[PDB]
Amino acid sequence: RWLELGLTDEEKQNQLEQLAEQYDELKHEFEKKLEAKRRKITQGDDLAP
Amino acid sequence: FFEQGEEYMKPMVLADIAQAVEMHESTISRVTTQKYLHSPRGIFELKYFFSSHVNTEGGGEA
Repeated sequence: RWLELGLTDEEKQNQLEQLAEQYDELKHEFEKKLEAKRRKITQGDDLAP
Repeated sequence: FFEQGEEYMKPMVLADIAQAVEMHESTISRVTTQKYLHSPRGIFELKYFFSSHVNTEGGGEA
């Protein structure tokens, strides 16, 4: 959103900051979920001695 | 070692194990002879864990 250059200059900046924070949080959650899923898929199975 | 593998083993000596818990070298030397341990990694003798070290970067031992 052009980093909210000249939309409103009063609340558009805070709105863009909150939106970027939410996007970063969603990206972090997605990365963590993918990492956990990949770790659980190839975690390994116990076999006979 | 049990987590990561043979690639991640730290060196250990009889003298280090004796110093751990009120023990002597001679005594542990006899216990660990022909003794086996089963872990999900594999089946191994206790004598297998003990090995020599080489000088590494940063003063460490490999």
